[PDB]
Amino acid sequence: GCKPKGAPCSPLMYPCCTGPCPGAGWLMKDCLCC
Repeated sequence: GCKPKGAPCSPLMYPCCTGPCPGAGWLMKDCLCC
């Protein structure tokens, strides 16, 4: 998974990560990199 919630952004079907990861839409932990 990627970083957890707490960042400004609108979730697009997937949760809100607080730091874009290498991937794009793969989350397994808290919030997804919108």
